Amino acid sequence: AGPVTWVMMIACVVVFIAMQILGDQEVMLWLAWPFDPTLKFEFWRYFTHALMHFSLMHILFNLLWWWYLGGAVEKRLGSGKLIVITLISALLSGYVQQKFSGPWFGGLSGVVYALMGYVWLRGERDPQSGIYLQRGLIIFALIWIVAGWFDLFGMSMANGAHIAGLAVGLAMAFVDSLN
Amino acid sequence: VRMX
Repeated sequence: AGPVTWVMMIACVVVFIAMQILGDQEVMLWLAWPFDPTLKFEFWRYFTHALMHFSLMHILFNLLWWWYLGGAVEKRLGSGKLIVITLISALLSGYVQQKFSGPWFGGLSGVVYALMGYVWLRGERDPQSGIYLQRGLIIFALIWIVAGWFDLFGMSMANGAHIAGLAVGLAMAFVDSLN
Repeated sequence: VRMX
C-alpha cells in the first residue's frame, strides 16, 4: 500500500470515527455534496462525500477493494494514476448520485467501481502493462455489482454512483490501453 | 442515506 492507498484508508477511518463520535448527520453537514446553494462554493464537498461510511460493512468492503485494486494501480501504474482515477470517479459518481436522488449519500464505492472497471478492462485490452482482474475477483466483483442493483443489503444503494463509477473506470482503461 |  503506497502513500495514496494509505492516506485514503486513513482518511476514511478518521472520518468513520468522527461519524461515531459526532454522529452521521453532523459529519454529513460538513462533508456531503452541496445540499444548499449557500454551500456550492465549498469545494472539498464535490469529493469528500467519498470519505463517509454509514456502517461497518460499508467501510470494510470498500477499503478491502480499495486496498487491493487501488494498491495494485498505485504500485504498478504510479500514485498519479490512482489520484486521477479517484478524483474523477468521486466527482462523476457524486454528480450522477445527487442528480438521481439528492445530496445525502457517501462512500468510496463510486471510486471502487471505477477501479474494478479500470483494472479489468485494462487487463483484457492490454496484458503487458501488468494490471489484471483475476477471474475469481471478477466473480466477486460481479456479485458485488449485482447486490447493489437489486438492493440485497440493509441500507439502500447509490445506483448512479455505481454506474457512473464503473463508466469512468472503463473510459479510462479504454483510453489507456489504446496506446 | 444511500451507500456506495
